[PDB]
Amino acid sequence: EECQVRVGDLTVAKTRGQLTDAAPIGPVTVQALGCNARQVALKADTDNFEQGKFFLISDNNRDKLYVNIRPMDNSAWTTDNGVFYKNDVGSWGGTIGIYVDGQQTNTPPGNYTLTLTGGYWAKDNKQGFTPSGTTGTTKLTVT
Amino acid sequence: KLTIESTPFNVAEGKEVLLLVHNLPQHLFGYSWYKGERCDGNCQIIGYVIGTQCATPGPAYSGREIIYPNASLLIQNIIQNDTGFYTLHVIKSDLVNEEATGQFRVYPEL
Ligand SMILES: *SCC1=CC(C)(C)N(O)C1(C)C
Ligand SMILES: *SCC1=CC(C)(C)N(O)C1(C)C
Ligand SMILES: *SCC1=CC(C)(C)N(O)C1(C)C
Repeated sequence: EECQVRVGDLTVAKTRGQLTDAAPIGPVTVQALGCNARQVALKADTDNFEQGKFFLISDNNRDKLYVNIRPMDNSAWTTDNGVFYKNDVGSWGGTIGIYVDGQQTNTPPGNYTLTLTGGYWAKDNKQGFTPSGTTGTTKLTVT
Repeated sequence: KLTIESTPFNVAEGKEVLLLVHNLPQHLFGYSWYKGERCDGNCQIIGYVIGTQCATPGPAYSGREIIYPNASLLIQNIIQNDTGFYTLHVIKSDLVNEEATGQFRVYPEL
């Protein structure tokens, strides 16, 4: 038994310009098993997470964009440029969405893969995160 | 519009109540029942993904909540604290997660 967060994969066709400040581009129904006294947190895979920051990358690995995973107005989560987590204790069951940090102005997109893994978080700032559960690979495709 | 009805409306302590859902939309991704009058996240009762029948309990899940593919929720062993409003969130693969709220009352017997 551990804090297992089920993050689902999602591929959607959208532009970087549709991301106007806070635009929930796809509602992911995520539920966390356990964590009665632990904080639930979302962390991106090491291929999408560097220096304690999460971002999406293109095929040419030149265009790097940072995206914050926030709740679809379901609860209050602590925003971090690397690991997103809620201060409120207890399990969680709602919908999360990918929000862009600052309007991108629809910079020429293509294919971006961002692997987000759910799990729990320990204390704060120290980056004591552990991905337990399911990992959700979100694919950003322009069409 | 999505309509939630409670049958019976006047439930007795020690019985079950069936929250029937009427006018269910299409493109169902998953049903989510919450305890309140809005779509929260910390006060979720239960989530049910029809596609894979993947049901996940929430913080407000007592274990008396029985969810059906028609989004209806049957709660057994109804207590006095059950008296109130319940809200359903219809997660659809089209962003429109149509929300609806229903309510029922509980009374003691003998
Ligand atoms: S919605 C308030 C609430 C929170 C939690 C501690 C999960 N609960 O059992 C209730 C439903 C009272
Ligand atoms: S139960 C959730 C689930 C299982 C599996 C068949 C692997 N899936 O694709 C989803 C994520 C729907
Ligand atoms: S319950 C309110 C709500 C939230 C969100 C998921 C953004 N929605 O589409 C609605 C308006 C149903």
